[PDB]
Amino acid sequence: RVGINTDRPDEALVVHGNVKVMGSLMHPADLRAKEHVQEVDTTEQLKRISRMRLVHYRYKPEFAASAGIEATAPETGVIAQEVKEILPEAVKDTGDVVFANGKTIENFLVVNKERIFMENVGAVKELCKLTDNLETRIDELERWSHK
Amino acid sequence: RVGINTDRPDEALVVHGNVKVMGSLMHPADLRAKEHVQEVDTTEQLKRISRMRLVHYRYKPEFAASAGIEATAPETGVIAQEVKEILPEAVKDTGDVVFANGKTIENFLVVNKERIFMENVGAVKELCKLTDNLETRIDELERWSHK
Amino acid sequence: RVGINTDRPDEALVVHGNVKVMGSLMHPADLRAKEHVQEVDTTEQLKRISRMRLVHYRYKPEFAASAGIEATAPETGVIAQEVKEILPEAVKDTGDVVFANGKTIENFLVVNKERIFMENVGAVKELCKLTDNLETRIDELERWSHK
Repeated sequence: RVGINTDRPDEALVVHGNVKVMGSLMHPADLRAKEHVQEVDTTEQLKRISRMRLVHYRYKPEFAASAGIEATAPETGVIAQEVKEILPEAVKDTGDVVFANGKTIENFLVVNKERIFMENVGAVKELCKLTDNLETRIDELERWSHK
Repeated sequence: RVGINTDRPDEALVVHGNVKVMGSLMHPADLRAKEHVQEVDTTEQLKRISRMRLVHYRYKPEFAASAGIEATAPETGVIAQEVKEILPEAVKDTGDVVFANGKTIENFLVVNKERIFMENVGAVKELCKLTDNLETRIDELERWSHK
Repeated sequence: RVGINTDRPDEALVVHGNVKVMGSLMHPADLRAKEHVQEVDTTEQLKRISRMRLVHYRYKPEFAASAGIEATAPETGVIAQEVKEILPEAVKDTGDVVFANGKTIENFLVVNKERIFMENVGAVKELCKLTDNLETRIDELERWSHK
């Protein structure tokens, strides 16, 4: 609908380049606009995080040219095809994407990174419960070792 | 000030829809624009993370219509009213919000998710110190068990 | 190239203020646009996270005025000069920045916070492996204590 450095904007705003924000990024999290509010399983959140594969990579020059970014800057993230098998809520199909040389990539996948970070919050909550359980099992051994 | 798919933009940029970014999101973190720099308490950061409640939810169709998003896509996040009692720095009141049916929601709350993720970084730093303390208490038991 | 509340936009989009997004932020993580895909060392990711320094701070009024943000709102983040020594992939030099009083700050540093959060994901994966190793060493002590 509104594209910066680009034509064919599927989403409300598409930025072919970097975004520099002085303030913060806000999202509507008010309860009064929600429904089907169910509790998450933090144990399942830690499992999906531990299966995820983080990679160092760089963008192909043919893609970086048509996307307004640099191919020489190192990147660190995830593979959308691998995350889709683990957390498909964080992956979307955005149709075709044409590179700078004319190569058309059909069914190009994008990733909602904030969804992964939210999953990481629940993973920390699970780690907090596991370490607290380990400290209890450690405390029984220490009290048993001084008797 | 500048709104996409929307009127009444309270903030510098309001996007009623999704944002697709090819590059990265940058923030001004230079020291020379900061003051009142105080150390954080990672122990307090882990406590606020462990109290937070992650929920699976979906947006009401009346809200999703007036916000340029879909009601059928599953979501995972936080309740702004619940985070405000835990981390009020991450919650802001944005005034009134009118749904697609005319229902006016006064004192609508938004959430800065990056503030929660930053809090999660300090929670990991606290978990790193707790597990290192547990390994020391484990190491004393193992060396005591071989004597 | 496109600036909101600002002149001199170095990047594709610069927002002097806050950004309110109804939907999600998406990034191109498709494998077919990647190269030099190497595995990350989660042990190195936990080390860089544990060295990082989180601070509470507020923006100087002279900077907040020229950036479209408030100086009275509390902030929590990182020092770009300190992160650059730890994770230089997350820091960029954006040239000169002039405050509201005329003070020119040369070599102003910005931070990609999502790069830090991605690093935090690998830190959780390392904590998951350490706690699992501690539970094994605890389990040997418990089975040895009942013989």
